[PDB]
Amino acid sequence: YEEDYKLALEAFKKVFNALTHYGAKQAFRSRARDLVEEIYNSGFIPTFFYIISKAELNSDSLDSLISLFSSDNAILRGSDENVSYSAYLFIILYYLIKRGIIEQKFLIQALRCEKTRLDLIDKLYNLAPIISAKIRTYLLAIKRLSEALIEAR
Amino acid sequence: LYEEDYKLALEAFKKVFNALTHYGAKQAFRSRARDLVEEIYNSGFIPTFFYIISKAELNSDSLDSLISLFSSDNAILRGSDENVSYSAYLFIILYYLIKRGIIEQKFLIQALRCEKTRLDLIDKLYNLAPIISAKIRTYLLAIKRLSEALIEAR
Amino acid sequence: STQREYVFIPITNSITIDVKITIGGSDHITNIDERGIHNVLVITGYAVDEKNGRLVPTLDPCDYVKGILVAGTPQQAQSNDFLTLKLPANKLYLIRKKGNISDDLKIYIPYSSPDARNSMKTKPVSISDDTIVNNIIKEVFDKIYNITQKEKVKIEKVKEDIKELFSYYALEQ
Amino acid sequence: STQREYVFIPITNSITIDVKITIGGSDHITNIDERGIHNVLVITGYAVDEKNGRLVPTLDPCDYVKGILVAGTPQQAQSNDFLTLKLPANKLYLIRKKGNISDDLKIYIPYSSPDARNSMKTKPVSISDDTIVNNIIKEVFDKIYNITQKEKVKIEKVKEDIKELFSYYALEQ
Amino acid sequence: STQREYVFIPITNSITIDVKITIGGSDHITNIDERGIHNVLVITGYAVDEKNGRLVPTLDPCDYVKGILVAGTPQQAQSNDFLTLKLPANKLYLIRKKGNISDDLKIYIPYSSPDARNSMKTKPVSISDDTIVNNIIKEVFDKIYNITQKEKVKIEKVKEDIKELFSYYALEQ
Amino acid sequence: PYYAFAEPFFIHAITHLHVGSGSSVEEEIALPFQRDELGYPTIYASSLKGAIKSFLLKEFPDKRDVIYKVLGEDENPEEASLGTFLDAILFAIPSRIIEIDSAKPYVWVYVTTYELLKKVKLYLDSISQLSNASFSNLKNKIDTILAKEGKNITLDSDLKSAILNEDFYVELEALNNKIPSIINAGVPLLVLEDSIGREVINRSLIRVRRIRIDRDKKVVETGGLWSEEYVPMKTIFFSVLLGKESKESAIFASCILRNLRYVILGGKETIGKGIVELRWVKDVI
Amino acid sequence: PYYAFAEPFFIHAITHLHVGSGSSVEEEIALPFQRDELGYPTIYASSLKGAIKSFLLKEFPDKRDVIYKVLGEDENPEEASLGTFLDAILFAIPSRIIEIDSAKPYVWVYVTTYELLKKVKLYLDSISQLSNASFSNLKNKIDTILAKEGKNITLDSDLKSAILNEDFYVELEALNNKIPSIINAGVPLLVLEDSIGREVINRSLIRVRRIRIDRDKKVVETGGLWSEEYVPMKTIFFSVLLGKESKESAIFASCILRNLRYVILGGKETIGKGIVELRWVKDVI
Amino acid sequence: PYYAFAEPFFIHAITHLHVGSGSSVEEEIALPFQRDELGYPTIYASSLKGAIKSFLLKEFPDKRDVIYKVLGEDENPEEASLGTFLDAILFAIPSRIIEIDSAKPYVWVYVTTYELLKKVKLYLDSISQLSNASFSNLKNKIDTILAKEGKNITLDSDLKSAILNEDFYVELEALNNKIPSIINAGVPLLVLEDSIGREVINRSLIRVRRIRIDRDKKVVETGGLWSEEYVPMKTIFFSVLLGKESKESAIFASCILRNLRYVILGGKETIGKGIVELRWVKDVI
Repeated sequence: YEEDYKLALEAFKKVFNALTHYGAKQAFRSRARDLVEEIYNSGFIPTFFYIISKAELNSDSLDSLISLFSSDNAILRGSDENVSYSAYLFIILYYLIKRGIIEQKFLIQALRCEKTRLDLIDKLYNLAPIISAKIRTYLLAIKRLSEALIEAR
Repeated sequence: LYEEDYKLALEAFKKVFNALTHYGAKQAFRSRARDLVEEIYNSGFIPTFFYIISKAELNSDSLDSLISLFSSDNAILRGSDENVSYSAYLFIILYYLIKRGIIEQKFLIQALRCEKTRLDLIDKLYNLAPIISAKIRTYLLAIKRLSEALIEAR
Repeated sequence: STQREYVFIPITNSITIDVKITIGGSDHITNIDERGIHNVLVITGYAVDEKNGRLVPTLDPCDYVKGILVAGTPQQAQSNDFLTLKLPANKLYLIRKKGNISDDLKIYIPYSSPDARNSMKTKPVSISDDTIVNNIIKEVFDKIYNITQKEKVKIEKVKEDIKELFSYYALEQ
Repeated sequence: STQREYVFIPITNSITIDVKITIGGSDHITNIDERGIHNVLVITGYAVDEKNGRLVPTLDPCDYVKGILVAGTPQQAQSNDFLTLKLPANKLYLIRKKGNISDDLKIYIPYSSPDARNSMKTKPVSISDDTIVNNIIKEVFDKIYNITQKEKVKIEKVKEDIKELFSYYALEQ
Repeated sequence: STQREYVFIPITNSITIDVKITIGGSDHITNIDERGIHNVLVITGYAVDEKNGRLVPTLDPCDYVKGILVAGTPQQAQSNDFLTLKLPANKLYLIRKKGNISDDLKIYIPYSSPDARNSMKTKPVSISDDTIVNNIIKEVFDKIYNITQKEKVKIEKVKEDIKELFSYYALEQ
Repeated sequence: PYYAFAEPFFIHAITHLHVGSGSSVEEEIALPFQRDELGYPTIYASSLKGAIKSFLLKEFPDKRDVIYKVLGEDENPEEASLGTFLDAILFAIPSRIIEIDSAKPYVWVYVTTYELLKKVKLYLDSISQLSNASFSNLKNKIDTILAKEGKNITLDSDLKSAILNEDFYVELEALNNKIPSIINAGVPLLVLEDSIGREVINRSLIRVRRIRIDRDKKVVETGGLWSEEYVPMKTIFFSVLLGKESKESAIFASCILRNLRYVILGGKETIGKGIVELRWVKDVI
Repeated sequence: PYYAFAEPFFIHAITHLHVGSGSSVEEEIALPFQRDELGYPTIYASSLKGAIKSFLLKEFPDKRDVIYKVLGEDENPEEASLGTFLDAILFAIPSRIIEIDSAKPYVWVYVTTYELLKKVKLYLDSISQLSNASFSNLKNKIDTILAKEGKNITLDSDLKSAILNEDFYVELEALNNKIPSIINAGVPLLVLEDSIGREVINRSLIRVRRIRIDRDKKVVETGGLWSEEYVPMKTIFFSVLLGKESKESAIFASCILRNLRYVILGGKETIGKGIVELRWVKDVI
Repeated sequence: PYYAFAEPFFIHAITHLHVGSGSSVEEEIALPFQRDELGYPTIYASSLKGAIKSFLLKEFPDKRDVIYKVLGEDENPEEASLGTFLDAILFAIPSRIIEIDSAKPYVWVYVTTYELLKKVKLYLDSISQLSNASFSNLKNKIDTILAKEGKNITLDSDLKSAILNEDFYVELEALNNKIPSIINAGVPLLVLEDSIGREVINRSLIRVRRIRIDRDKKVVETGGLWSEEYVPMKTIFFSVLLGKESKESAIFASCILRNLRYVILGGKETIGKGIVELRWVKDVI
C-alpha cells in the first residue's frame, strides 16, 4: 500500500499553489521530468548539489520556503528557473520532513541560518544512500503529477 | 455478483468507440485496453492511474470532450492518438466509478471542470483505491476482450 | 507535575551552585547510554552571558545555546529573572530524540534583560582545552549524574561528547 | 515430592472438614481464571455416599464422582479407608484441562469399604438448589480457594458451572 | 588407523566397563557443541539384550539401536562376543549428521548370538524416568565427553536431546 | 429416550480437506466436495462415523469390542449402534481480507453466513434438553447473532469495512456487544448476508488442477487431467455425537473420547489432505 | 502411533522454481505459482509426491519395490500407499534489505511472518500426536517466537530497522539474543507481521515476461507473450513425510531418505527451475 | 547420476550486453536489464536457451535432430528436452579503479562479491551430486575464497587500497599469491563484502539515453526518447548446461559444445550488443 503517492499529492498541492506565473509551473514540470532520471543515474548527492546550486538560496527564497512548509498561502517568487529549482528543493525537503529522515526543527533552524546550511548538507551526505532508495517512488509520482496537471511550452 | 459489468462494459465501449474518430486512435486504445489492466493488477491501481493521467493530457478541450461524452454520445475525442487513447481509457475507468456509485457524478463532473478540484479528485481516488481495484477487474477484462474483438489488430 | 530545568553547557564554571535540586522527579530527558549524551535541547535565539552566564534574549536565528535537561526548580533565589514556561512536550529542539514525552512539560531558563547600553555583537565559542571538560565532568556531569563512575566505563565517550555537541554564542562583552 | 488429594463435590454439607492443609507446596492444577474451574477430576466406577459422602467402589462404568484434586492430605486421621495411590499425571481422567501436569503424582481418595449389606442400586445426582451450592462454595471454594472476590467477582457463573459440570452418582441407600 | 567403538545407549547399565581407549587417537565421530549431540550411529535389524546389553541380531528392519561412536577398543577382554568390521564410513547410518569421516573405520559393537530357544518378540523402548538419563550422563559422557560440565551449563540441552533422541528396541524376554 | 446424551464438537481442518462425493461432469471440477443442500461443504455422517471408526480401531486395538459396540459391527450386522454422528455442519470458513482503515490489521478472517448459523442453532437447541448439555453461552451468542440477521456483522468491533477474497467489498458493523470469541482463535469472525456469503465462501474453497505424468519422457498422459476442490485449512465444521444409555457407551465416552484430538478424514491421505482436530464443546465455550 | 516415522524437512530452492496451478480465467497471460489458503506460495503435496517419487524411481532402481510400497504403485495399484506428504508451507522467503546502520551490513535477509509460523506449529503439533515423534526443540523455538506476535522481530541479529525489497520500512526488535538459530545459515531472519509480510512476500516473487521468437526472422511470434511467477533461490518451505509401518517404510526411512539430498520439483525444468534440496529437520535441528 | 553430462561455463561479454527485463509503470528505465533475486544482473535461462538454440540450429544445420533432442522441439513437443540451462549468475563485473597502496597501476579491475560466490558454490555443490562429475578444482578455489568472508579481498594483486567506480574506497587484503586466478584474464579480481559490492556493481552498469529522429527532418519525434541499460563488455556470468542420459546427449556434449564459442545473447543486436563468448570450465580452469 503506497503512501508515497499520497505524500506526493500533498507536496504537489503545496507547490502548484505556491507558483503564481504559469511559466514557473511549466519550468517546475520540466525539472520534475528531468531530475528524477538524474537522481537515479548520478545519485542523490550530486543531484542535490545541482538543484541547490540552481535554486538561489538567499534568505528571501528560503523564507518563502520555510513559510511554505505551513502557509497554504505562501508564494514562491523569483524567476521561473529559480523558482522551479526551489520548488523541487521543497519537494525533496518536504519528503524528508515527513518520513522523519530530518528533524523538522533542524531543517527549519538550518534554512534560517547560513552557518547551518552546510550542516544540513553534511547530514544529507551521511544519509544519502538511504534517501536515494526511499525517495524514488515519491519522485516518480511527482513526475507523473507534473506531466499531468501542467502543460508544455 | 458482477454480471451488470458486462452491460456497463458494452455501453462504455460503444461510447469510447464512436468517440475516437480516426482508426489509429482506435488501435492505440486497443493497445491500451490490453496492457493497462495487466499493469493495474501487477503494479497497483494508483500507480497505473498516475501513469494514465500523465499520458492523457487533461486540458480544457479534452475534459469537455470527456464530460459531454458522459452525457451526449455525440462527442468526439481529438488530439494526438496516443493521448486520445489514454484519455479514452481514463474515461472507461471514470465511467465505471460513476455508473456504480463509487465517485458521485456531481463531484467528478465538478472536478473535471476546475483545477483546484482535480487534485481533490485524485486524492479521493487514492482513498478508495482498494475498492476500485477489487471491483473494476471484471469490467476492465470485459473491455479488453471487447477491444480485441471489435477493433482490428494493428 | 512533570517539570524540568534546563542547564546549558558553556565553557565557564559559573554553573557550580545555581540550583537547589538535583533529581527532582523521575527521568532526566538528557540521557547518557553508551552512545554519549542524548535528547540535548538546543535553544536558539539566545546567546550566553558568561559574565553571570545567562541566556540573553537575542533576535538572530544564528545565535543559540545548547545544554542538558534535568528536573526541579533551581536555588529558590529566582522567580524574578528566570524564564519558566510550559511546553507541550514536542516543541523542544532536542537532538537524537530518544523517546516520547507526556504531551506536556514545564521547564526553566536563565533569563536576562538585554541591558541595551552595549551592542550585543555575539561570537560563537566551542568547548576545547579539555581541562574544562574534566572539571565540568567532575563538577556538573557527576554531581547530577553519579550514574557515571558507577556503571558507565566509557566516560570518555560522554567526555568527548562535550567537545562535539556544544557550540554556543558569547556576547563578547 | 507431590502429594495431592481429591475432594468430592455433592450438595450435602459433609464436605466442609475433609483435609488438614490446602497449599503445602507451589504445585496446583485445579485453577480458576475468569472462566471457571480447570482440571476437574472425574473418578469412574466409584460412587458418592451422600449420607456422609465417600467413595464406594462399584463396578458400574455409568457411575462417577466429579471432584477436584489439590495438594494436601486427609485430616491427618486417615489412611485406613483412604485410597492413596500415585499415577503419572497422564493416566488421569480430567476435564477442562488448562495445562499439563508433571508426569507424576500421589493422590488421596476419600474411600470406604463397600459394606456388603446394601444392594448398591445407584442414583444419578446433580448439584442444584442454589442455596445449597452457595454455602458449599463458601465452606469449600471460598475457604480452600481464597482468590474469590479479588479476581472472581461474577461468582454467579462459578456457581453455574458447578451446577451442571459437577454431577455424580450416589447410593440413595 | 582410526578405530571406532560403538556405545549403545539403552536405559540399562550394561555400559559399565567396556571401553579401553578413552581417546587414544584423534577424536570421536560423535560430538557435542552448542547443538547437542552430533553424528549418532544407528544400527538397524538389531535389537538390544538389556540384560547384559549386547545387540542381538534379528532380521526385522524395524528394530534399531542408536548409540555413539567413541574412538576406543574393548577392554582387551573380547574378540568373541563383540562384532567388528571395516567398512567405508558412508555405508553408516548417521543422524544429526555434521561432517565427513575417515572414509574407513573398524567399528566394534557389543554383539550376542540370538539364542534360538525362545522366539524373540522385540518391543520399542524410549528413555524416560529422567534419573535414568541423569545417571547415564555421568556413566558415559562424564568419562568420554568431560567437555560436558566443562563447557555446556545447558546440560539440560544435552539431556533433553538425549531423551527425545535415543530410542531403541529391546528383546523383551 | 433412547438418545441419552450428546457431545457437540467442532472440526478444525489442520491440512486441507477433501471429503469427496460423486464424480461427474456438470460443475466443471471433476471431483467436488460434499455439498449439503445449500451448496455449502459438509461432511456426511456416514463419512464421519466410518473415518473415526477406522481411526479408533487402528489406535486402540483392544477396545475393538467397545468400538464395535458403540459404533456398530461389520461381521455381525444384527445389533444396531449406540452412537451416531450428525452431518458435520460448516461453521466458519477462513477468508482472506484487506483492511480498510481498521484498527487491528488482519490478513484473514473467519466467515459465516446466516443459514450456517441457523443450522448450528438447530443442532444445539435440539440437543439442549438432555440435562447434560448446557453450554448456554454458546447458543446465547448464536442467538444474539441471529437477531441481527440481514447485515454483514463482525464479532470484532474494529473492522467496519473489508475486502474478502480480493473480490468482495463488504461494509461491516459491530454486534453492539462484545460477544466473546466463540472460536478461540485470535481472529475475528464475520457473519455475512446469505447472498454475498455464498459468493465469498465458494471463492474461499481451493480448486486444483492435477495431472498424471509419464515417468519416462515427463509428458502428461492422455486423459490424465482433472480437478478437485479442497476445503482450506483452519476450516471449522460442527457436529454432535449422539449416544444411547448403555455402559459400553459410557466407557467409550470416558476413555475413547478423552484422547481423540486428531483424526484422518476424507480421501487423498497420501497427498496430505484429511488431518483434522476435534474440539469437544464441553471445555472450550 | 498412527505413523511409524514422521520426517519433517525443509525445501531450500537452489534455483528459482515454478510450481504450477495453471492460468486462471482472469490472468490468462500469467502462469502463477501455487497459492496457499491465505495467498502465500506453497507446494501442493501432490506435486511434492509426484516429483520426489519420479526422482526416487530412477536414483534407486533396485529399490523400485520399497518405493512402490511406500509411495504407491502406479501400474495396477491393489492397495493404498504407506507414505504421505503434507503440503509445503512457505517458511522463509528472502528479501533485499537496506540496513540503515548496524553490524556489518546485509544485502538480503530471510523474511517470515507469524501466520506461517502458526501453520508450521499446527503441523508439528499434529504429527507429534499421530506419531511417536517429539520435535520439542523446534516447537520450543517456534513458541518462543510466537509469543511476540504483535510486532516485527529479528532473530540472531538486531538491525533495529531496515528497508525490505526497497519499498517497506520496518522497525524491528531483537527477540532475546539468547535464542539459537532455526535454519543454521548466517543471514538473519525477520518475523514480520502479517499485513506487512504479505506485501514483502509478494515483492519477493519473480514475475517474468517471456516471449517466443520466430527463428527465421527474430521477431516475436503472434501470441507468444506471457508472464510467469517464480520463487527466488534460497527460499525455504517446510513439509512432512509420514509413513505407516510396513518394513518397507523402515527401509525407506533408513535407506532412501538418508540418501535424498537434491531433487527437482515443479516445471520449467529445461530453463533451470526446480532444483531443490531437502533438509530433514531431524538433523538440521 | 541424474544427469549424463554437466558442463559449467562462463559467459564473457565481448560487446555490451542487453537482455531485457520488461517495462513497468514504476520502473525509471524504459529498458532495464534482467535482475537477480537480490539485485545483481543475471541472464534468465530462458534467454540462454533460446539464444544458444537458435545459434546452434542455424550453425549446425546437419545436426538438427541432436539439437531438437537435447533442446526440445519447436513444432510438436511429444516429450520433454534432455538439456537444461541454469540461470547465469553474474560472476564478475569490471569496474574502474584508482590505485592507492599499490605498485602496478591498473585502469580497471574485476569485481565480485561473496553472495555471487555463494550462489556459484550452490550451483556447483548441487550439480556435483546430481551427476557423475565433480568440480573439485573450482570448488576448492571458491571455498578457499569464501573462507575470507566479510573482508574485501584481492586475489592476485597487492593493491591494499583502491577507489572503485570513482566513489567507493576499499582496503583489500591479498588472499594468496599462489591461488591460480579463476578468471583467465591478467587483470586482478576483487571479492568485496556485499554492502559495498552492490553499489559498485550498480555503478558499473551502463545507462544510455537514445532518441528517435523523424525521417523527414532532422528533429526528434514526439515521445522518441528513452534510456537503456547494458552490462559492460568484459562481464562474466557463470552458468551450467545439464543433460539427461541419451545418445543425442553424447553427441551434443561431444561435438556441439566443442564447436560452440561465440553466441549472440539478448537484444539490441543491430546496435552491436550481445556478442558473447562461452568458456567451458572443463578447460578454462
